[PDB]
Amino acid sequence: LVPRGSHMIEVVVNDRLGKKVRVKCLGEDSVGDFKKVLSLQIGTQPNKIVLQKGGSVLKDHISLEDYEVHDQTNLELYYL
Amino acid sequence: SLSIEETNELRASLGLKLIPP
Repeated sequence: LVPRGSHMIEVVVNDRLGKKVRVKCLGEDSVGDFKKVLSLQIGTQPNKIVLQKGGSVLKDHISLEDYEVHDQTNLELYYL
Repeated sequence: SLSIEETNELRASLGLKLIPP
C-alpha cells in the first residue's frame, strides 16, 4: 500500500501577475521541500519567496497536508 | 508545467522521496 500523504497531488501556485504554475508533489512534503521544487520550475531560490494559503503564510517546517494543501489547492506566491 | 517523470528527476536530485507511478 501507498499510505496517506504519499500519493501525487498537484498544487496550483498563483503569482502577482495571475500566472498559474502547477507543482506535482506529496502531501507529506514540507513547505520547505515544496519550495525547492517550485523554485526549480519557476527560476528562483526558496529564500526569495513566500507562500500563502487563503491569507496565511506557510511555514517551511510544516507539511503540506498539515496545512490542508490537497490536489488542486491554490497557493499565493510572493517574492521578497 | 512538468510530468511526474520530470518532477521525479528533480525530486531524486534533491534527495526527496519519489512520487509513485
